[PDB]
Amino acid sequence: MNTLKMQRRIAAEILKCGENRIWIDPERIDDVASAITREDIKRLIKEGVIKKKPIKGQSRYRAKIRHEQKKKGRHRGPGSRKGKKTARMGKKELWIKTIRALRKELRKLKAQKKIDRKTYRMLYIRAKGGQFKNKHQLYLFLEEHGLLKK
Amino acid sequence: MKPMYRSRSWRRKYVRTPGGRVVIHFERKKPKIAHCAMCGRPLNGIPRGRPVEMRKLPKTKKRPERPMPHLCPRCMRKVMKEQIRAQLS
Amino acid sequence: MGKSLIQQRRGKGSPTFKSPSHRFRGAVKYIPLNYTQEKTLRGVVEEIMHDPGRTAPVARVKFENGIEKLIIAPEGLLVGQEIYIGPDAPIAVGNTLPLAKIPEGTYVYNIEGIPGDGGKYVRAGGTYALVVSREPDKVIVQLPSGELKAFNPMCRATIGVVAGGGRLEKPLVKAGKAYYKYKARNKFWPTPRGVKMNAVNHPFGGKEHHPGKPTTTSRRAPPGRKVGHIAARRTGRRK
Amino acid sequence: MARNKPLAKKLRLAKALKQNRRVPVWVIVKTNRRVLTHPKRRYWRRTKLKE
Amino acid sequence: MGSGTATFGKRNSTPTHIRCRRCGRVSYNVKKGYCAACGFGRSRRLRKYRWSKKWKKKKNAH
RNA sequence: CGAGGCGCAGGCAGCCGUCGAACCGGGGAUUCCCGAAUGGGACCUCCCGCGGCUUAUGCCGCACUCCGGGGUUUAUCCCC
RNA sequence: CCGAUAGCGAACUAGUACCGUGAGGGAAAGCUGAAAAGCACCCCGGGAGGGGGGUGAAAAGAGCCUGAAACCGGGCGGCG
RNA sequence: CCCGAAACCGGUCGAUCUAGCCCGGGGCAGGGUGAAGUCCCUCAACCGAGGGAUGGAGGCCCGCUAGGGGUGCUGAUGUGCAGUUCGCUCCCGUGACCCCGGGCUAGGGGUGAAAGGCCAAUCGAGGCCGGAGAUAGCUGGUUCCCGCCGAAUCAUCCCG
RNA sequence: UAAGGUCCGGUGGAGCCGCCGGUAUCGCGGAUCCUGCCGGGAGUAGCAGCGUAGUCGGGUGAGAAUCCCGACCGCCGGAGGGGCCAGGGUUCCACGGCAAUGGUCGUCAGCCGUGGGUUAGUCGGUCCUAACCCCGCCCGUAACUCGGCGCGGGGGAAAGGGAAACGGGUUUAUAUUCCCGUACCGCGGGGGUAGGUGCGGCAACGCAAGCCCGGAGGGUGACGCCUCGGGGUAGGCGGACCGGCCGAUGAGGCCGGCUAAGCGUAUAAGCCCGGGGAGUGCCGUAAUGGCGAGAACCGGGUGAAAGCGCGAAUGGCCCCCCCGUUAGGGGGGUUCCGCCGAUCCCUGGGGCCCGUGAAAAGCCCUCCGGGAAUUCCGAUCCCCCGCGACCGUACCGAGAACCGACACAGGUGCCCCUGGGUGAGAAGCCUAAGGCGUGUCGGGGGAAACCCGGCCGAGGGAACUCGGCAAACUGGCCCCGUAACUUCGGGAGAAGGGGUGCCUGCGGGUGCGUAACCCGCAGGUCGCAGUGACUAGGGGGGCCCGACUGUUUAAUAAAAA
RNA sequence: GCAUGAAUGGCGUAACGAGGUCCCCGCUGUCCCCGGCCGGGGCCCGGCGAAACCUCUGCCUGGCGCGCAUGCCAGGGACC
RNA sequence: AGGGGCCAAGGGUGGGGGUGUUCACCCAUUAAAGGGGAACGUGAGCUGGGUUUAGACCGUCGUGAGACAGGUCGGAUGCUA
Repeated sequence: MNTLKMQRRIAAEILKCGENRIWIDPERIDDVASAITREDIKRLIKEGVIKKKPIKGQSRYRAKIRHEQKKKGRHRGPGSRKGKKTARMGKKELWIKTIRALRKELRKLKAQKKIDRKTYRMLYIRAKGGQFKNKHQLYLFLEEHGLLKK
Repeated sequence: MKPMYRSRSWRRKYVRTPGGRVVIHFERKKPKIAHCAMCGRPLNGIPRGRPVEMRKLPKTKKRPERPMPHLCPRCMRKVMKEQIRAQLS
Repeated sequence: MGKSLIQQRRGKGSPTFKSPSHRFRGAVKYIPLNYTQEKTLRGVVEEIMHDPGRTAPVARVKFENGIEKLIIAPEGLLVGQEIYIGPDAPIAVGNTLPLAKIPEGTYVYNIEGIPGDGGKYVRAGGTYALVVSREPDKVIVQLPSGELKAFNPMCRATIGVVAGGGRLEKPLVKAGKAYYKYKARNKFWPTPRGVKMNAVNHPFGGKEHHPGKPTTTSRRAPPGRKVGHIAARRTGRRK
Repeated sequence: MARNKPLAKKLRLAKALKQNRRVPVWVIVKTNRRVLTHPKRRYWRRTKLKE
Repeated sequence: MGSGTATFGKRNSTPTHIRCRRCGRVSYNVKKGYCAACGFGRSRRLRKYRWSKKWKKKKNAH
């Protein structure tokens, strides 16, 4: 008899919510028992006898404070670190990063006229060959040379 | 769908219903580059499309105007030089 | 007594001992229905592929009567080389002509043994036959083994050498890489020894490492007992 | 899918299902105690089949 | 194979044997295309033998 | 044979039968699909090349392999 | 000749239930009474269970003719 | 008299288990090391020397990723949860790797990284049926009563 | 004597003796006999061991620890959740029950009884062909329901190849299928016009295709391995705005804010094209490297995903304020801005090789064109009329629907592998969506001995034992440093020593402008301990064997074999 | 060398191993010598409910005996 | 301090190192570190190293299969009274 097991599944599909979220009023068990249809469930939804729990969300406060602190250089001493050095930052990947600016830098300078077709070749080629630390170093080393400085 | 394994004809885009159901759809594989074949180069003015799609699409895509749309203009650049030498003698 | 042996299985044509024929590539044909005399025939190297089961590279050739067939590739071939077949083919590398028409003392491969059967001789990587002497009666050719066989002068052959030399110069490296090669070919492996095989499994050798009866076997010995050094004339490396 | 019955196999399955009834009470009266037990009763789980 | 029989037995799952077009017994092996009982697929004839099998059901039927 | 029946199977209900049932004999109608299964394959289903005919759906007849005889571009291909 | 632990695999729901991938393998299961009158009516009981009354006769009351032994309760005699 | 086993043989039936072979697919967190190959700087006439980068190989390492295996505990169980299991620990974990579906090979045959292992709770030659009520000098059993007489367990011969 | 005969009482309610002559599937205590029935064992063991789950009110009913509702307390987090293949076969769904079934009760259920449900032009089957198979024919065999070749045909993947569709709504049960909306395949008409069977642009090239039966040819269909980089966006999170909620103080947090397939219009790194013309030879990529068979460098063209609009004010979320036993409803307002970080998916290079990595159906083009053409023709352009032969769809898909006889701790494929916190992580723990409390027997004894899992042990530090077996210890990460030996590759993470937390304030890198992260530095300071948990190698040396990796007695031997 | 020896491979060997054996350092309930704790059983109750196996049974010691006895024989213990 | 003998089992008669070892060998202690029986006590108690399974190697033997109380690594320990 008195099902109600299906009526929950059915209510679940109409409400488009989880079974576990369904709230049936305790005073009105008899009224939900007499609910056979979805249309009945829908009536009972309007009358507020069948409801939905709210979906939670995990708080990110604790994340946020850490994230700001790690953005600021904190919580990252030698005592928080778990992976090996490259692990945090991929040695190929950083370099892949490193060289592109040294090249952008020279490229920017190629359009600006500051460096002749004649310096750039040595520099661009020097950048593939890893002389530069990078942005600050490239600027310094050419500045020493004289042609950048001009 | 009925294919589960991520087989070749299977491959997937995420699809949203607004229902917020979010269901997987199969996608048709992405186009391999038709060749000249007389010398291996991907052909300008030759489409890419899926081999089914070419049936219900247009023919303009499927060729360039010059003879032998299948081969590249430079390879044809050989072939006419030969054809005349052939009519001449 | 014991089961059929490792070799006896082979002969059945059962599938562990059946060559794949569906990953493997064409055979050589020269075709004699357009004959050698009254030639008509040149062709163009359409592509070059590796043939898995020959362990050598092979050529697809597009003939000018409209037939497509493979010819075993010579060294120093280009794609778009012209290969000719006939006697009125030029005398150069990759060109195919009868033995009589080929000079004496030139290197040659892909020699016929019955005229017009398409090549049944010298079709391996980097090895070559030498035409030592020629007489209108018979032309004697010196084989890869050092050994001289007399062939009809109206056999076909191709001038040059086979490609894919150095083949055994490079080693096979490991048991893995080797496993990989044998799948590409057909050759029952991993192959163990009879010596620690049980008395049922194999004619020689017992439970532990030592041979039963002598390894050296008759030339009238039975099937299934003809294992070891087969009809050995000598053995060893000493007086 | 489905799987993935063949049309006929469904006809056969349907038959076995039919065999898996319980007789009716009236036959039983007509018999006046009686053939009972219905002997075929096949349980989905309990038994197999044929296919 | 030997013991650990529970651990082993996930095949049978696949079927290779049915109600036969010809006889109706449980042996038309889908893979071979042969009925073990009747011999359909294999032979124009019904399987019957001196031992028998086929005969035994028939006599039993009489 | 002939005055009750409606298989095994005693129920409930209703029915049929002298223009003679049930039953027995002889003859005839219908006799799915698979099967030697014959057009082809199949896990008892499915597809298909002709020709007849009704306006169409519907419906009727056909094509595996011998022998016997034909037809003809004598395709050895098709028809009785 | 045997007579239902027997005789046919099978007195019946048998070549069934069931087993086995398959080839194949394969049981058990008979008895009311004169008539079903197959349990109305009445009392009780949650009660589809069960008890009293109701049949010529219910150790004839529903696998119901008879109704053993092992064995189980109670009671009688004896011992304890 | 009855029963009793390991066989042998003949015809059949299995590769939905499992072994290898083939087709066509799929799976495998993360991390390390760092080859060839390529580049540059400084120092040297050259010979080279020092430094750094880039690239990224492996029947490779670490790994309780999934997955595969199964070393020790001789632990737990041992009429089980289980006719081969459990936990910790342990090996492998881009591979001579694992896996799915199709398909091939059958009983003195196959198959075997070969242990006489495996070929469907059955393998130093599978199972089913028949021969078959095999035959055994060998074990077990062989059932009503009564009356009368009442043993030998030795000899010769014998693949005994 | 006896084997056995005979009489009485009770029971039973139709067949039965004696004598004489016959005959036998003719007499039972044993056969680890065979079959059938039954007791003790016992009211015992099991109903425990694996990551140990329930509990209070209340509803229902004869009966409630295990049925339902709420609250409260937990586990699970690639699975005890979601979608599915095989396989099962009505287990699905409703109503009525509990004799049986469910490792216990049962009012529940997968049981029993009775009814009902799987709807397809656009999903897949079906088609193709693979490895391979069969048939006829040829032939063999004494012969076949046997046998291999050669011909000819036919069959072979419900995860290969392949024509076309999604969203929303509805049902007790079904749905991409029924409905609504939007979209569209195939074939077959019709009506127009490009089309004197295409016009127009030097060119790199423009679309409103190219009359036509036929066969031919040619591309694409079409396939091994692994990096790296380029794009897509599912989507995780901060800020701001709009409501709902929770709420010491009225803050902070939680939550809803969505956009489909189909179209139209745009893709762009590869790849061609003009101009130009390689000066110590220049230039690029993350990288190898390109170039005088066309550089550097300028304009073009050209072929994946992607954006917008249509689709779509809708629809779907989310609230508000009124109608009420009830039914059926009504009117409202929000339905948003960025910037930022990611699996996969698609696209170039590149590295590899004693695996050099199936076909065809179909498209697209081209050659020829049997014929019909100027009263013409044709319909790739539009728009529009008609139609859809056949099978399948339920549910489960699992620590109760599979298989193992069992609802068996077993073990069988995929997909969700990118939820949040963590941290190298598809790891652990915790936690979200989602699921469950039927990995189905409860309660009691503070529960003693004993047994399993596990925790802790002074002093001593293997004295135990065949043996340090078991167990312990080390432990993440960073820095320092690193021997013997050596096939120079390695040994090596040797070894040993140091450090590691929080806070406060800085600097560097990448970028854009203060985002998203990451790497360092200094000061202040607490604890016994900063990998405080979880995660997490003990090390060193000699010798024997076998080179290694792998394999092995599937199930007492993993080894030296 | 009771009874080694060179492809029925000899010797030697870096690297490698869930391989055999030995030593050292740390460490440690393996041990001297065990305790306490914790959770699941044990144990009781309620409901549920099997198996192995079954001539019988209150002995112990000696003697005897198929020479390795509860049952014979002699003592002793002996309430269920 | 011994040697040798009598009475006497009440009590005591150990710990380690090698070996699978009962025995025995050794070390340092000790009063002394006695011997033998109980299914060569003790597996419905443990342990399972050794003996005598099925894997493997060496030596010897043997034509060979194959063998060894020769040497050697590995090789399960059931039950609810």
